[PDB]
Amino acid sequence: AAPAGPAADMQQLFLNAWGQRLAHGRVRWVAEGQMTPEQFMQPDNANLA
Amino acid sequence: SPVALHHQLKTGLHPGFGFTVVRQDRFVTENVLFSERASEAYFLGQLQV
Repeated sequence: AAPAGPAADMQQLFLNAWGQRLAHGRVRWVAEGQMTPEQFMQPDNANLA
Repeated sequence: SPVALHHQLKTGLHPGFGFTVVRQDRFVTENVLFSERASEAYFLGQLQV
């Protein structure tokens, strides 16, 4: 996003915009961090493609 | 818990628990027969059409 308005109230305006979208599914890139290097090679992820 | 033990087996942690592993295998092998002289009597019939 482009920085809209003053930054003194930036983050409080942020969380009210995205309060639904954060919790509908799982974030992709974080869950790869806890993968064993053999488990990542497996088709458990289905994000190898 | 059946939900909870999913988490600890992905992150590599050993719960207080043990296993045995059972599997079945099939081998194709060559054999040798032996039989002393009159080991069996054999009766054959007359064929039908």
